[PDB]
Amino acid sequence: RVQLLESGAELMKPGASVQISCKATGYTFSEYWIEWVKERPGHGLEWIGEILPGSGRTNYREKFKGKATFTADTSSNTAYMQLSSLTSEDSAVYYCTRGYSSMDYWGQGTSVTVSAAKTTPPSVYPLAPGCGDTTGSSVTLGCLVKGYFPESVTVTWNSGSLSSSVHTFPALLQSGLYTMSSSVTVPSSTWPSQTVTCSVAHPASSTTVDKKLEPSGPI
Amino acid sequence: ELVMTQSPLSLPVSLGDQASISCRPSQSLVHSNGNTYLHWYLQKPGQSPKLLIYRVSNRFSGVPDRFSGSGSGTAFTLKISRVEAEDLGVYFCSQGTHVPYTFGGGTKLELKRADAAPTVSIFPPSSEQLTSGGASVVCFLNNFYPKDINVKWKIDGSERQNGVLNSWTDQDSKDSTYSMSSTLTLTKDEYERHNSYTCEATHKTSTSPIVKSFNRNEC
Ligand SMILES: C[C@@H](NC(NCC(O)O)Nc1ccc(CN)cc1)c1ccccc1
Repeated sequence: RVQLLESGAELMKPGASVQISCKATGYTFSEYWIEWVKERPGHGLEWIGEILPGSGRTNYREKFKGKATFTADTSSNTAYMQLSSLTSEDSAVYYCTRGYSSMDYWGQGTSVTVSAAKTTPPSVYPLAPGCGDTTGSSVTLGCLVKGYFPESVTVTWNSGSLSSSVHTFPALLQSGLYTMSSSVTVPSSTWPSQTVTCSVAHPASSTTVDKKLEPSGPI
Repeated sequence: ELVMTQSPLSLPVSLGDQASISCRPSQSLVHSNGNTYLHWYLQKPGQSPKLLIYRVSNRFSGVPDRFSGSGSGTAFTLKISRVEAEDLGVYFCSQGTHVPYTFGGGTKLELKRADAAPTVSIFPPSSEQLTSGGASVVCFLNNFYPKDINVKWKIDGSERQNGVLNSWTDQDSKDSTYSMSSTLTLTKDEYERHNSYTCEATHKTSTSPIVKSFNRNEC
């Protein structure tokens, strides 16, 4: 079975170089191109280039020349892509793929995150109605999970409230820091009469923050 | 270079429905060798792309028979005679004829359900947050359909574009619905200079926005 095994997630300072590996098994490595492809939310699939192991024939997408370097070791069956001068634009999932006439097998992708940031546990902010409103029959609550790094975090509501009433909003990277939120909807017959709590695990900082949801003002 | 224009960007279907995706490359894809390197991939969420159809019409090994491709010149079609659950995801055409190899923008094949308007919830900055000099205004727009939604923030009736971070969930497994949060982030001082905070959702289900609003001085 053709497998392409890429190296693990990278957290890179801007300006650094990263070298992604791609371990090709299941076939004759110097018979096929390895393609490198970039996928970055809202940027579909962008080819970076290809290398033919053993021959060192490469093609590079023009604007990746000077930025991406491909290398291939026919002895280890590993292809590598170096990207130098990392900036926030290079934050993406990178793929190697086997190429010949199509890109018939892909790596699992390598995620590269570019960021200055120190490991930051999120600030966790309750989102509850206030402002002198009356609740309808159902109330939407949430937690805004802001300014953490790196990915990811887990929001859990009273342990088992993904019953399912929960929306977890994918985190968005903004200036090297992450913000996500999570909503939950409960009958107001249950809230604030009873306890609703968001529990925010940030494994990468060995951090967990429980926040009880309470009215932010008169209701 | 070779622009691959795929329409539609979104294909809602009921399972069992036929599905047709168009790919219009910006030039012919006939190579000097006489082959046409027009291919189709699917990437599912959480997964890497996979080859489905290579050289216009050939189905890559293991690819379901309900998948076929046709076309020539600048018009190519992927067809799924009957859409099955496993077929849901983002389909990409791709031309491997000219360097650099390019991909269409994607077509998201998803479940069609009855149009549903968003339950809009707006929250002012938490006191926890304001205490730190930040002020995030959050609008959850939950359980709406189709995916397309536009959210406008107004601060004292004037539209605010900057500071706004929008995050969609992916299609709900249970109700085929989408949700999105829109977070308006200000300094406490910007925030504290104004009263009226409005989240406006424009969507198909409405000929005029769902408007959700608070006044800082009532909150
Ligand atoms: C064998 C393959 N050649 C090749 N590079 C050759 C070079 O540029 O030096 N790689 C290649 C071409 C297309 C794809 C596709 N989606 C993947 C790899 C190819 C050659 C001629 C026509 C079509 C494909």
